[PDB]
Amino acid sequence: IDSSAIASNIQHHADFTPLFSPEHSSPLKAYHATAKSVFDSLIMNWNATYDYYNKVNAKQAYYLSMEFLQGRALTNAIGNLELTGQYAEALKQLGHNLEDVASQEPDPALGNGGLGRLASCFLDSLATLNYPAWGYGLRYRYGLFKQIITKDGQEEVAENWLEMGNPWEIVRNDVSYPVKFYGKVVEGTDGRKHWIGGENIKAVAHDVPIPGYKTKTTNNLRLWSTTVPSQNFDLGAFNAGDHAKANEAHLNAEKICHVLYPGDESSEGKILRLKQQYTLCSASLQDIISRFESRAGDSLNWEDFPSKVAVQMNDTHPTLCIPELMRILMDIKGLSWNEAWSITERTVAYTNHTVLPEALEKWSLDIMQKLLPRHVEIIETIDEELMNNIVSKYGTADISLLKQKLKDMRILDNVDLPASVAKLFIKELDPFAKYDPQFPRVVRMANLCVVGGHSVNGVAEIHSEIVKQDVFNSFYEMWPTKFQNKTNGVTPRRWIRFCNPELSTIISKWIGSDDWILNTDKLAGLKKFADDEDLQSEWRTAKRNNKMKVVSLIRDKTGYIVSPDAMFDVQVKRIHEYKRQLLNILGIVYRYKKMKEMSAKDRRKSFVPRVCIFGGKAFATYVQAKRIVKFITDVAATVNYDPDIGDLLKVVFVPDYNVSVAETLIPASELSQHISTAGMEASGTSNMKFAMNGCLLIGTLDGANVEIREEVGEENFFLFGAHAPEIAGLRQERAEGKFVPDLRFEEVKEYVRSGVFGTSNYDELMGSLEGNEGYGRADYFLVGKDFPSYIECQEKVDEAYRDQKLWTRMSILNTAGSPKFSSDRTIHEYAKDIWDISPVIMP
Amino acid sequence: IDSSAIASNIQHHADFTPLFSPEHSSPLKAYHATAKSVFDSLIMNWNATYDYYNKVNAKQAYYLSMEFLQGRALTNAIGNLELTGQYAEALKQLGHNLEDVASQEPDPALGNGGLGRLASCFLDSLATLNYPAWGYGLRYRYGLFKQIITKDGQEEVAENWLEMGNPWEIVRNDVSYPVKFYGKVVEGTDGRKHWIGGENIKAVAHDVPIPGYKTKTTNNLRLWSTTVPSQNFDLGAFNAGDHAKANEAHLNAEKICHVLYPGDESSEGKILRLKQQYTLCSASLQDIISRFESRAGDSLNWEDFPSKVAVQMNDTHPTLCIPELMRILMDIKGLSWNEAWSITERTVAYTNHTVLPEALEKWSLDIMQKLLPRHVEIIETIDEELMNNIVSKYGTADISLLKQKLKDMRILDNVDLPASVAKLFIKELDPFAKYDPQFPRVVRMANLCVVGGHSVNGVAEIHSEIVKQDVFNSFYEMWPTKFQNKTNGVTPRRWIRFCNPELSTIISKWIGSDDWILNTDKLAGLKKFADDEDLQSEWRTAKRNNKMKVVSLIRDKTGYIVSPDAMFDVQVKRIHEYKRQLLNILGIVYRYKKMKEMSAKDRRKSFVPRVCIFGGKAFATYVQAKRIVKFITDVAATVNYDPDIGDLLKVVFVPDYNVSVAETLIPASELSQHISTAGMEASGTSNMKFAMNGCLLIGTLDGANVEIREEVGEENFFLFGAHAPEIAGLRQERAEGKFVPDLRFEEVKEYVRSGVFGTSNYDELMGSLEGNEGYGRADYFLVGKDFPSYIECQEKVDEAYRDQKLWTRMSILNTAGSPKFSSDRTIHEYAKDIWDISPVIMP
Ligand SMILES: C[C@H]1O[C@H](O[C@H]2[C@H](O)[C@@H](O)[C@@H](O[C@H]3[C@H](O)[C@@H](O)[C@@H](O)O[C@@H]3CO)O[C@@H]2CO)[C@H](O)[C@@H](O)[C@@H]1N[C@H]1C=C(CO)[C@@H](O)[C@H](O)[C@H]1O
Ligand SMILES: C[C@H]1O[C@H](O[C@H]2[C@H](O)[C@@H](O)[C@@H](O[C@H]3[C@H](O)[C@@H](O)[C@@H](O)O[C@@H]3CO)O[C@@H]2CO)[C@H](O)[C@@H](O)[C@@H]1N[C@H]1C=C(CO)[C@@H](O)[C@H](O)[C@H]1O
Ligand SMILES: *Cc1c(COP(=O)(O)O)cnc(C)c1O
Ligand SMILES: *Cc1c(COP(=O)(O)O)cnc(C)c1O
Ligand SMILES: OC[C@H]1O[C@H](O)[C@H](O)[C@@H](O)[C@@H]1O
Ligand SMILES: OC[C@H]1O[C@H](O)[C@H](O)[C@@H](O)[C@@H]1O
Repeated sequence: IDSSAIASNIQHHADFTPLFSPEHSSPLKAYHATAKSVFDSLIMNWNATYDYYNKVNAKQAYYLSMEFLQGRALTNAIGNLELTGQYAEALKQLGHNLEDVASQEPDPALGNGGLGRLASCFLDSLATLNYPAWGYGLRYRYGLFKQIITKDGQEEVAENWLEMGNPWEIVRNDVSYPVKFYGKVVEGTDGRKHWIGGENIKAVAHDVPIPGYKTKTTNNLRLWSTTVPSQNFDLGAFNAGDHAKANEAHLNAEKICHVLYPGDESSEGKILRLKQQYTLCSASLQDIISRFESRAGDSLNWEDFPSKVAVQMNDTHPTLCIPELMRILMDIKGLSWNEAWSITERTVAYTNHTVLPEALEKWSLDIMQKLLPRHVEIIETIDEELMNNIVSKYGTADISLLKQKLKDMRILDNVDLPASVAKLFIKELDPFAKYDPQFPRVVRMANLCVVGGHSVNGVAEIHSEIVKQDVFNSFYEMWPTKFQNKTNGVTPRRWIRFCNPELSTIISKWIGSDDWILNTDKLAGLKKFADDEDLQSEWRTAKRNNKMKVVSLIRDKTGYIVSPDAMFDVQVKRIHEYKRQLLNILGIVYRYKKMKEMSAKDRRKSFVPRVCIFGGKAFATYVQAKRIVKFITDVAATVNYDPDIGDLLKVVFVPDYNVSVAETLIPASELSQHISTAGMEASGTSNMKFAMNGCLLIGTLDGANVEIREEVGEENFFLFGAHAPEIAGLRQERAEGKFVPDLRFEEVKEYVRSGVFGTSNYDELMGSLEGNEGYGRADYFLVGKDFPSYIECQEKVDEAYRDQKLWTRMSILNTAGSPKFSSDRTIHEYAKDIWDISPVIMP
Repeated sequence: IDSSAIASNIQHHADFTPLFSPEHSSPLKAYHATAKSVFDSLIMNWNATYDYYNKVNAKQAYYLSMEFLQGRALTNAIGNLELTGQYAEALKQLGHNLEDVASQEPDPALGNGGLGRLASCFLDSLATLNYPAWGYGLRYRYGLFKQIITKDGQEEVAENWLEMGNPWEIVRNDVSYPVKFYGKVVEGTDGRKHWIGGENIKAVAHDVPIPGYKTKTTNNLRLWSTTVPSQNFDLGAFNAGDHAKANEAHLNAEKICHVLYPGDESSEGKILRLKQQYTLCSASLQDIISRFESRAGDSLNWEDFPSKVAVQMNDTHPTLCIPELMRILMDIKGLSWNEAWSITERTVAYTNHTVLPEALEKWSLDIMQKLLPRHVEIIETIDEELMNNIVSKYGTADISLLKQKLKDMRILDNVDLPASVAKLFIKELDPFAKYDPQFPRVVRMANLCVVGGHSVNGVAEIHSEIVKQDVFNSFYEMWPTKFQNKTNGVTPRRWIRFCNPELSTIISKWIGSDDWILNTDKLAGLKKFADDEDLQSEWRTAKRNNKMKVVSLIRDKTGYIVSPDAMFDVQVKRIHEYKRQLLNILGIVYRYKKMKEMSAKDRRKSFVPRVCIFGGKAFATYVQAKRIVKFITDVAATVNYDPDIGDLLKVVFVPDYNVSVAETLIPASELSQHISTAGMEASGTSNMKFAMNGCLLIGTLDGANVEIREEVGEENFFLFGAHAPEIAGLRQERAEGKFVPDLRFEEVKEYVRSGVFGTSNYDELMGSLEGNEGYGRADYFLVGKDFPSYIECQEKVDEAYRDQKLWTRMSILNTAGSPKFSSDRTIHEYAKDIWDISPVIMP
């Protein structure tokens, strides 16, 4: 397969699967054609993988998530096929430039943050390692939002990634499943339950092939798009004039796939958010059930189901899988409860990504009882069993103990106990065993996940322990063997090899192969070359060359002009008080103030030149987070155009941060910040990406930083701030008026309140770092406390950067210490210790 | 190009431009693949035709219509490419059957009745004869409606023809034009008018290639699909919960293409109906303007516009082209009024399809003034000129004369006259020259078409004369050279060659070539063979063989079982009191009654066995038309299951009549009915289709029947009923109580009122044939008057059918007399006498 033939197939797709006029000439047009030419390879390989999986009928794993941050497919598809050189030349022939063409591809708006990017990285590694595994998701039209930066801060625009269609998917019109909303349950002649009536939609399959690296294995991401058949369009309504009414039925179905994480401060938003989940679970399980059946054929035994199927619920969003699977087995296939439940408990597993026990999904029983009444019946039964198992394992004898065990583990909170358990609380019945209308009737989804899965895991050593000790303690006591750890990882193909080709050449030279891309353990061979002068020279050149593409990005996106000969200091993550963008910007503001009260000779002596880059999206409704992006932009306007500063310091907020932005930013980064309040982050995947590219980390002892620090070495990581255990106490200390801040912290607050950063003044923002008690005040995320520790830790970063021998030594040790954080070994662990699947290699 | 290669390309499209799972196996799946394989040929040819038209820059013709009844594309594409034999074999290889595959294609819901089917036939003939010509239309999603027959009569279901996408179109993403609604006009610095504000949508192009027969020429049907850019989606509205509000902007744009002829008894339906038209006109003219400019390049002279462009407004729906063209020339290109108007008058032309002067499109000025204010300004100016030209040509001297000329020709009725004309009516001003609020302010679109076009034509000799004498008399007096005739035609490739292959073989044998398909004049060589016994034998066999496919259709669609050894008597057209389905069914009911009051020996002696087939759609809101389909179905239920009748008589209502149904029905038809009240039909295209297939016509002296009768011979056409001139008098005779019906007509009415046809009784329906005066009563369409003439004319049809020598003799003379009714010569006439275009043959 040479470049001359690819050039023909690109031309062919431009003209014979066309989207534009023939005489029209666009980089974009070249993209859709090039996309389709690569896609031909994925189809061949996808069909081969599909067909051979059916033959072998091995256990298949299924990863359900509400997010898939897929990113641009072109550069990684071509890379994994190893046609990256020849496609480039094929495009020269046609008067195009691969890099330039690739940058016309829009980012699929199928995800948002870590949850989704993990999932996507997991799909790459599953394919690359020949594991039989699909992802199931939903096909979002507008996604979360396209972020634009005005002079008012952030604004939100709905995404346009499907406007011309997605070349990377295949519609499967034969694959349509019915999904039902509302309705009621009745008991038919045959003793069996039947869910009738309500509202009915159809989920249709849109497949996105996932090609593996140096393998024919091409796995799949099956994406549901909701609709209703044209016949549900009401002509009477339309011809009468009421055009919205005529379209109402279609809107109801279609809106399930409109927006990611739709705002739920309205009963109609909660119902939609809930329909999104049930749709994903139901459609996906119906499809999985169908595959099991067609493969098993005549010799069909449902006891084989969990040895042929593994479902993985990513976070609590897919919880409904549990009762839904029970629904189909009993109501549709005619299994008994115990036979169905045994299969369910062994099929399903749960991964938790939160460290806080009050960030776990809860739903009003009333809302759920209305929308999915059959599922509540089933949940009710599950909760009754759960409680009879707690009864067996503890009490009658000690009741107040039993009382505590039952609160912790119940799925339905503030509900009348079943007559069985209720007995044990008579005096008549204790207040505890009755519904109290003063509070809502709530369904706790995390608890239902733990009850329903055979395995529960966290995403970092520290976090998986918090999960056992704080979050699900009484459950761990009951079922200790459930609980596991699976530290996250990221694919080295997207996050080193293809986003950082310059570094990748350097790596393969000195290690003596490019095999590290696949077997990333062989990066450790770099430890010994850390001090070698020549390596250091190539390594600094590369970093510098990668920074020049960011100069183009900043120039292009913001308008600001920045020099690549500064430290590229990057904080890039969702805007939140707890992630503490505010801590970083206030630290920059401190250095700015010092520069201004210092002679132009001394400014150079005291501070290394920096380009401090922020990025990320603020939840639209989050007032304070949006004020924070506003504030940062204002600092940039003031700092960047100040004659006294020049190129000594620039502050930039890159808009619309996404996979494509990260791909340019990350390889160019020298310092990255991961400074969340200690014990608030569960893992963090960007941490791992940065280190792989030789970027140094400044951060707290929190999440993935803790293990990253172990692997790369404590000497090569800038640590600061309060540790997780110290936190609760520092806050209680604050509440009783005992916290007195550093004078330098009050200095900055007053210097911000001075009005130096525009007409905004921000007395309100600084007000969130003051007082001793109250929502949104009282410095809950310890910005003032960690401040002195932090700015002093930044002085150590300056002083290390002064010795580019030391800096680059540490840079190389970070790449050399990254092997542990490859999603490849994360997948192995999942495959071996949870799903119990094996790889399937086609001959 | 042999069948072995086509079989590969079909397989290729199934697997490499897929719509289904790979293991899935469907006739439907085979269709989408086969469609795409043929399409490869159309693309090649379309691009060649497109490119060569640009080189030659000849005058191009443009046919605007709100309807295109395209029909299934597969059988006609393959036919026109002459790959019809090899595609059939290519499909045998893959385990499929072309006929069976073809029948999986859905009918595009892009039209409805004659207006649209004419347009489509016109596009075939334009391509076949190498004329440079496009069609411009709109891309309807749900169309008019899918008709289903229940036991309640007709019901309407929205169509599903786009549910899996149209394989026969190409989206042209670079071709998008902005269209504006509401807004206001202001005069900018540069003396020029500027239309600002309002609502803005975009029309995107979806091209449908039109391949010609035995030519590479592939012309185009450009179809506009309305939308707005994703950014107009309101996330704030969506996240707040108001999901319809968030989607409102998209609904407004998208609904313009939802339904054909949306119900307009509501101000919101009228506004939509009006937006549909403006969108079609604006988008299309902007595109035409763009093509003229790019071709002309540097040497650009707008005086050349009408020698390089011809627009044809089909009916009054595209009238807005006139002021829209004026808008762009003056406001956008900077032409003066006279320079713009001269170009407009010579570019545009109008075809009229109505015989009634009160069936001509009128719009409220207020509604138009709100939606398109700039166009009303322009119309106002046009009407003022028009009136100053009437002033020149008539009056001041005779004023009451002038008064009459001004009523007849005004575009804006019930509006204050311009100060110029108003002068002439002082006493102060005459009531006539003032707005009278007692009546609406109306814009008469037909008059604006006549003022704005260089040519005005009817669609039949008789009708084109009515147009000159009754409808536009004062205009004919003023501009006699405007007025023309262009008798309709239908393509012989779709309506003989491809729908009736059995007859087509017979034709080519005896004429000694298949060249008649193209040069249809050579059907006249059949006159001499009309009596030859052998021809007659093959000819009757064919007709009989074609009737057996209708037996399958009836069995399949209705459930009824019918014998092909009866007379296939077909009335197939839109359900309307004026088309008089009621006259036909009451005539059948008369024969049924006679059969029942007659011995089983005599039933055979008196009547020939028949299968009487009805078809067509009733306007949903038309109460009486819907009662008529109901009544017919009830007669069928009673007649078809009556032991006394057996196979002597069957009545069938075939549901969902469309192009595909006509293609099976027409070639099987022996008698077809065209019995509209005399002088109510302008032409009729199905008339011409039937005769071409050797079907005999029973009809009134009305529309296309008059010329069909001339061509095939009066001896070979069953004529009955009152002539057009007699009508007005018969109605006035009715109003003054002088009409006394035939006793046999009162007999049937009472026999229907008897309750013999179910629990419905229909006293209401028969009530519409009674009284002397009043809306919906008084037998306005002369059913009772023409009845005796009609049933006696059916006795003559029976007696002719008895002698199958005579019947088949006349059948052959009908085919032999059809040459005049080929759309080919219709097109030549349009090309030569109106558009002034020439054919363009690529070397
Ligand atoms: C989810 C939420 O977490 C954080 O909220 C915490 C408050 O900051 C604390 O003050 C504390 O609340 C305590 C009361 O102040 C105290 O008087 C007593 O009644 O106990 C309360 C215990 O809750 O604890 C809160 C939660 O643990 C954080 O401040 C806040 O930003 C977080 N919510 C944001 C997230 C979203 C969604 O992305 C937005 O919708 C919210 O508006 C944001 O505020
Ligand atoms: C368009 C309409 O045409 C026909 O209507 C005619 C009436 O049948 C006549 O009675 C006559 O109306 C006259 C009054 O009865 C008389 O008292 C005097 O005031 O003069 C009147 C003059 O109009 O003339 C009418 C029009 O020339 C026909 O009966 C009717 O079916 C036709 N409309 C149908 C079409 C559609 C759209 O497809 C439906 O919306 C209507 O409901 C149908 O009725
Ligand atoms: C990797 C990645 C993230 C996750 O970063 P965290 O440190 O987990 O916040 C978010 N967004 C994008 C675009 C990414 O590539
Ligand atoms: C030709 C045709 C018509 C037009 O028939 P009229 O005699 O003009 O009513 C209507 N519908 C279909 C499907 C046709 O093919
Ligand atoms: O922000 C911390 C992130 O850590 C990891 O990426 C988790 O997988 C994700 O759920 C979480 O959001
Ligand atoms: O029904 C009579 C028909 O005659 C012809 O087909 C005309 O083109 C069409 O406008 C009209 O509807």
